[PDB]
Amino acid sequence: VNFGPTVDGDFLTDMPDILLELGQFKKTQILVGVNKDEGTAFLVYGAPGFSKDNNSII
Amino acid sequence: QCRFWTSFFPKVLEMTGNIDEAEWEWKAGFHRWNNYMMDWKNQF
Amino acid sequence: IIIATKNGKVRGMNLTVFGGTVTAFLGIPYAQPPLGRLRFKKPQSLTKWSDIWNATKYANSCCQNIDQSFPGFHGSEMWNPNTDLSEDCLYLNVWIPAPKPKNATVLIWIYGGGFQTGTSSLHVYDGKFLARVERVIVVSMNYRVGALGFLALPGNPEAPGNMGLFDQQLALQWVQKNIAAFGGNPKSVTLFGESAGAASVSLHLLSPGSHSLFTRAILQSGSFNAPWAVTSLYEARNRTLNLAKLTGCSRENETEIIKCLRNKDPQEILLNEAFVVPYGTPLSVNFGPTVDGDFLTDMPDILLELGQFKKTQILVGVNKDEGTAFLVYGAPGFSKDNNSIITRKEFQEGLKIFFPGVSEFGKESILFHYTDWVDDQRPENYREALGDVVGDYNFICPALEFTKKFSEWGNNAFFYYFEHRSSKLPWPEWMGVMHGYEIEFVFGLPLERRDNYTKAEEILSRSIVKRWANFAKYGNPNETQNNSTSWPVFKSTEQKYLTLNTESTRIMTKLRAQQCRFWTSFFPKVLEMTGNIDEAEWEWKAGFHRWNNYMMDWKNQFNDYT
Amino acid sequence: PPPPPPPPPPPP
Ligand SMILES: *[C@@H]1O[C@H](CO)[C@@H](O)[C@H](O)[C@H]1NC(C)=O
Ligand SMILES: *[C@@H]1O[C@H](CO)[C@@H](O)[C@H](O)[C@H]1NC(C)=O
Repeated sequence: VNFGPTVDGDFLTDMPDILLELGQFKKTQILVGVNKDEGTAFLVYGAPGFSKDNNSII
Repeated sequence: QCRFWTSFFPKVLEMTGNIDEAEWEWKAGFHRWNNYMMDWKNQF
Repeated sequence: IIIATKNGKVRGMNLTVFGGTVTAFLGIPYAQPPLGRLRFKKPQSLTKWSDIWNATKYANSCCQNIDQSFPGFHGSEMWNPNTDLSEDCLYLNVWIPAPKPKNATVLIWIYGGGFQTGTSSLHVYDGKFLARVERVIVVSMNYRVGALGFLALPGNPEAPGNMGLFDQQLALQWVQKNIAAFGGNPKSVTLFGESAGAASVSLHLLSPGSHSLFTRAILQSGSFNAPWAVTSLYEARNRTLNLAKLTGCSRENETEIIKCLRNKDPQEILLNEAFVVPYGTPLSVNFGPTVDGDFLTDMPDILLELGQFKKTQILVGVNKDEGTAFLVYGAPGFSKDNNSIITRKEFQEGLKIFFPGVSEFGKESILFHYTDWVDDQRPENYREALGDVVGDYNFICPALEFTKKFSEWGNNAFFYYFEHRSSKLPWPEWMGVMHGYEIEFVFGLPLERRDNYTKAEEILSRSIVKRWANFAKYGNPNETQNNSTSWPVFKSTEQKYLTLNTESTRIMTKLRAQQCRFWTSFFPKVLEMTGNIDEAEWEWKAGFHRWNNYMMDWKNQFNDYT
Repeated sequence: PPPPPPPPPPPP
């Protein structure tokens, strides 16, 4: 992330893990989840040996 | 794996490379701290 | 009952065991007494004895320090020697079944004691039981331990190092020379020993002088590739020079050093042995095996890698709780009259005790690696972990890697895991199946109904003795054909081993493979860290995280105090 | 109470 989120002092008054540690957030229910292979897409964007037209044995 | 990433790996990053980002973080901590005079001057 | 040997006739005595008779010859001399000028030298061949020697009592034990940490406690005192100490100690004992066998397989016992202590005259090494039950001949010898066994200035024949090992080898030669007169078969010879006995036998697989005097080998909890087993050549020499300094023998050349050291009392050496190493462990071997150029012509791992050793069958195994014995000998908080619940900080201090020279990241990583709890908070976690740490680091995986590498050259290896806790153990429950407390089972004590063992322990001891005897005779540790669990070979692929307990023996694979994997394939790379940093940013982070959480503590109730 | 104070850093 070349240009991304930061501690601006207004929206974010400190590094977020600290805020998390301190319980300073909206107290409500959340639903969170992930897929098994989130990362595979990125190997063909820089890792040597990988190709979407290969079996990519490295 | 997550036990590794949350409880071992950060301490592995704790050695390689040491530069003024720690002093950046102390600047952040001084900015974290200097507000507490008004919290010292709550009633006093 | 008198047997004529090359050196002369020897008289023995009959003992009544299980309604039968064993003929015992205790304290047969096998070398010239290493006194005066023979002190620190290699062993000299025994010339001849005078008339018939009555070998009807145990000999003097060899000079050693005594465990006195628990006066009157049978658990510790049963391994201390029970006869007088002396430098004239190169003697052996032989137990033969009666009537005399014609071509029996011989078992040779090598005591342990971390190369600093031990003696062949312990009750737990009485070989009358094995002789009675499996009609084989058992021989054991006393060999020099400590500096007297292993003071090293290599190249100098007055004290070349590894003298105790060369004593063992000469004793093997004596067995080759004499066993026929006892009814023995010199072409069916099996060596066995534990913790240092196994290290020694394993070294005889590597030593060219040992290359033709035995057939097979049983290794209980030990091998030369353990970090404490063998000292580097220049660490050994340095230690020798330091002992010389401590005793007032620092001299110009080596022979003046030895001249004054040959005049010192054994007690002076014993009281000075503990200061040659700046930071020792409970398993520290001040004077032990090294690359002497004669016994070891190179570093053992290199010799092992090249397949230059005796190609034969081996039997290897360990006890479930090998590590428990050492925590009560130095770590704070542990006690045989305590339940020894320790904290994380006590654990970390124990880690610093057993691993003095290891970097901070090494300690953090052993700690991390050993705290992946099945269940928490579970109070006994840290205690077992530390015991589990020492054993894993010191014993099972090097023994397994040795087996693996030995089996890669094509020979049959068989591994056991002894899992039964003795009903007569005087130590508390938390110490489990302790180091060294399988030997009494190895020697067959639960077969004796007068000994307060359980029936199940008799059954177990019968089964291990049967499989052992079969391994000795045939190279295969089977028990019976039909209704008996077969003991498969240990192969580097499947890595099958046999569990040993009274409930049921079964075949499992890759015992604690992930932990031992850590110690063989990650841990070596951790001493390569070598990065001494300014430590100020490190200590800054140390204060900084406590700054963070002590800062957290404020607004927990600052919001409330309103 | 008013809380513990911060510690400053040692820089090199
Ligand atoms: C994968 O692709 C690389 C180059 O994109 C190629 O060198 C390699 O041989 C390929 N592997 C295969 C086809 O298995
Ligand atoms: C363990 O033993 C020490 C003495 O060595 C004693 O002070 C301590 O109370 C014991 N800890 C227990 C029983 O948890």
